[PDB]
Amino acid sequence: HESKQSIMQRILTVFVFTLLIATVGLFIGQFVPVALMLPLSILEVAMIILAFWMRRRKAVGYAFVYTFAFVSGITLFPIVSHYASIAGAYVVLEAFGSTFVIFAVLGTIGAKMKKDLSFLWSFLLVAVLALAVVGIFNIFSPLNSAAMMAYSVIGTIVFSLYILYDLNQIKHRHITEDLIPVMALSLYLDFINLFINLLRFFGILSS
Repeated sequence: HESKQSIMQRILTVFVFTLLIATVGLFIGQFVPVALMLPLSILEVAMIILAFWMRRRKAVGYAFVYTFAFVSGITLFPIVSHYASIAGAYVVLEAFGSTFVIFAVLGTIGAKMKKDLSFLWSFLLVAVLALAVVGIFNIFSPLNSAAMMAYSVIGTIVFSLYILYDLNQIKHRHITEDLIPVMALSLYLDFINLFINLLRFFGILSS
């Protein structure tokens, strides 16, 4: 008979582990040749769909989440190498550090506060819709410095709020032990998205 404390603890452990794994994948990524990046990104989107938007009998398991962390780490390499090339590695490290303390603080606040933040879920989803939209727009019509910078500020705010919300709902919602992997996956996505936004912002700012 698990308790909520143990469930949250296990979720956070898996989260940390996905961080380490994604880091291994990121390291691995510097030897991954281009054109494999496309099918890997495709696999990434398909896995996101299978895990979140597809009414399945059984929820996503540990193998799924850890594999995703690996591949995701690999695929965030061009982003990292790019911004490191124009801003330097220390900026990447500082962005990771920033993401880290933001996640720790906002996560602790979300998890330990008594209010139920289950009302802004629609607002948050809407925000993510916007960010994804301008993100796709960026592919066909690349944004300038100021624009990408603004997009990064908004992204930062949004995903920070999403971290707060997610830990809050992990505390408040009825989370069974079979949802542990997909919750940890959610925290991973929060982290990675915040990180990409911060890295983009400071990376551009330092060039």
